[PDB]
Amino acid sequence: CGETCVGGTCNTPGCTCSKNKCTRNGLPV
Repeated sequence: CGETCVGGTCNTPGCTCSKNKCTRNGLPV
């Protein structure tokens, strides 16, 4: 996803907030 979660939130659809990065089912894309 590449994006960052500004408080456990991610703009990228289906991207879960992770270590300063949004992940698609774990994939930090």
